[PDB]
Amino acid sequence: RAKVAMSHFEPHEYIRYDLLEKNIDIVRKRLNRPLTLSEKIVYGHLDDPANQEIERGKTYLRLRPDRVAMQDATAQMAMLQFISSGLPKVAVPSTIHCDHLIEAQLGGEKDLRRAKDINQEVYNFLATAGAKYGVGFWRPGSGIIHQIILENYAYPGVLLIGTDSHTPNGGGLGGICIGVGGADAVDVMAGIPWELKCPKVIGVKLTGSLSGWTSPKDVILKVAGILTVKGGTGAIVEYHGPGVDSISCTGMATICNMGAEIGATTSVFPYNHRMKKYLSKTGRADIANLADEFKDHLVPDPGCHYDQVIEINLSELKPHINGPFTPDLAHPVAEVGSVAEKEGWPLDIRVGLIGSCTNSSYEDMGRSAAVAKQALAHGLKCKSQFTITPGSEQIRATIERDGYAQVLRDVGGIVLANACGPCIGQWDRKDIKKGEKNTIVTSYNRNFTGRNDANPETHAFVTSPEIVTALAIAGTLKFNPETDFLTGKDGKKFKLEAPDADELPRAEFDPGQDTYQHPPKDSSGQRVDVSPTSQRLQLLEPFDKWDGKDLEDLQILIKVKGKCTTDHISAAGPWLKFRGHLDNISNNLLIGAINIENRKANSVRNAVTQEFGPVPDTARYYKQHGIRWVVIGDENYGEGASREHSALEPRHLGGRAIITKSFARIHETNLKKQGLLPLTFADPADYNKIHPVDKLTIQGLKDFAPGKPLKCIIKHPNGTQETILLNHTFNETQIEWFRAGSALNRMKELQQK
Ligand SMILES: [O]/O=C(/[O])[C]([O])[C]([C]C([O])=O)C([O])=O
Ligand code: SF4
Repeated sequence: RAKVAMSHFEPHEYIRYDLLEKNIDIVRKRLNRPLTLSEKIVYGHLDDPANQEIERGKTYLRLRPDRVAMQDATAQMAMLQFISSGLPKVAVPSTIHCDHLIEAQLGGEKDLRRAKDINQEVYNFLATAGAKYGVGFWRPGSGIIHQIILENYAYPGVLLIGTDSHTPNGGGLGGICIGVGGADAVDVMAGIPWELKCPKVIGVKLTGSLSGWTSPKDVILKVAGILTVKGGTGAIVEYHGPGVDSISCTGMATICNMGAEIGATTSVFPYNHRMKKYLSKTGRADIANLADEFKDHLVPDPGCHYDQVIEINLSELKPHINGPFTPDLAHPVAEVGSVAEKEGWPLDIRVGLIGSCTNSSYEDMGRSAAVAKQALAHGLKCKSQFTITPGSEQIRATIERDGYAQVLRDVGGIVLANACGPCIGQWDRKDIKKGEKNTIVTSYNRNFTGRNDANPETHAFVTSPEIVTALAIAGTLKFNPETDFLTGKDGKKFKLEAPDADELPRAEFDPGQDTYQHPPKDSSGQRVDVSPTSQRLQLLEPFDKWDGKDLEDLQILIKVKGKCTTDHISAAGPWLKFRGHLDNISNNLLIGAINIENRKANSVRNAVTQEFGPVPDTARYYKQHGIRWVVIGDENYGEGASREHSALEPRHLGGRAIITKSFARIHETNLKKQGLLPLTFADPADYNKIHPVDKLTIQGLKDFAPGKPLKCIIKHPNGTQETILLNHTFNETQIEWFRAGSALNRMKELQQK
């Protein structure tokens, strides 16, 4: 047995490739067919590979992830529920990353110092719960959860789960890294099997070589536009083909990260040479040597069947830019001027922002600085404001040492703390008025409803960092840098050459400042106290147990039109301050959803009083009056971000079922976790038969069984009614979370509590 440790922080926790192969060959003697790469890593982590029913898109796989990662906006509710198990130690290597609460205001040092004082109480809670239950803690300044994971924790054939929808970034180093809600991270930290609907697999055949201004980001901007935000739901994405090798490991992580935007369970690349080189450059040459020894198990089987296959010729791919309000509205940088024209999107760029976990790598900063260098060499600074987020303290230390940070500061860039920042709305934007229509281009992933600054009128376009830099220099979406000229301060016209930069540093990466804090899981001792009077942290009161009766005469709180993402159900930005307090954060419930009745966000009719008002207040008014209610939704309800708050908040305010045409995968699992009923119309045209006024009866809950639809009676005000059927994807363990009131309660009742 090789004794090669998972990371430099867990010397004693070894990679189990032996276990993986054992289970793969068990499964493969039962399936007798080629396995894809995500099927080898996923079925190789099955708790029972000899008896697990394995069928794509149909069965619930009982799995054993190798490790759990949390970030600080979703770690507070995950540790509060983990304290409730009363387990004294986590069962797997687990980390907390403090990246989500640092607000971009004046730039890195100022900002991080501001945030450590602003967020003391929360950072203290998370460090102390981390020391107490054996969770490694990365302090504010460490970096964005996914960078730190790529540099320290992802490896070939890992199964990692993270409480973030962009955990898929770790597929850049051949692991299966899946985003989940905090209650799923609590399963694995408490030792209980994690279940995952068995994934379908989309294969993206890559061909050719990326050239010029075209970078890895453009491969996923292209696949998102092709497949749409709904195209990857319930599937893992597998890249393969000759083109794979032309992409660096952090470029493969960029392509896997924004796979989240098509609803994919996760994305992965096969173990290869550029992965090997990235491991070695990060002090993990030993993991790369063991991976070489099991590479048989870390690449797809010849002839493996993909459910969908898409092909991309990398050498014909052009620079793209997606937006302004969906990540799947794709444009070549070439024609984006004209479309903004036709469609009335602002052509002047207010702010260009490079960073986020999607595009904050050393290679990313290197190509951004290569573009900035040329502009600087002609006496130019940025026309648009320009912000730069480094992905980790190591990348800030190294780009500082290798001079990228001074070039980018010299064209007028502000380099922010190594934190999410403007990406989740942790931004004190001061250059517009609220409501001012404007355009910002970013090298981020998502571009929902100005969610960068809380201005619904901000038009955000996602692109590659080097195109963000050429466009912040030019100030307008009319600039295509592959073909347009700029005028130096010397009155001479020049065109920007395509960037070229080092994938990795020549020397060692400079680690920067000390930000890791290992659990003294020696003595431990110190207790985590949360103030009975905190406005930011509150202990979770157990949700109520099911009374065993039907859901009769349900009031419709809202019938939502169109796109209802978790940023519509539970916004971030000024709400991240309450990610540890459920009653305070429940005050954003669905304030962004569009009411079909009047097509307004946060204006629903209260049915007792007949006044139109805040969706949060109406839900508390129905709860205080004993009126149980339902949300009716459209398609891909709950798209986007991972936050289990979008499911904790409707349960907390009296919610009972969310009936939709379809759900996003993580949100639907979060709804089952919190004792709500996610249900879908057996016929989606029945959405059209429910009017905001109807009362609805969900009958047959005494007979709730796997694969059997429920009856819904739509009670119309004129006394007519009509019965429809509702399908559900509950298996018997999720039906027991329902009966008990939540999965947490089901655990406490199994724990003879
Ligand atoms: O990745 O982005 C976002 O949105 C965030 O990060 C989320 C969670 C929270 O909110 O925190 C997810 O998950 O995704
Ligand atoms: S997508 Fe943005 S808010 Fe989510 S982790 Fe990446 S940088 Fe942070």
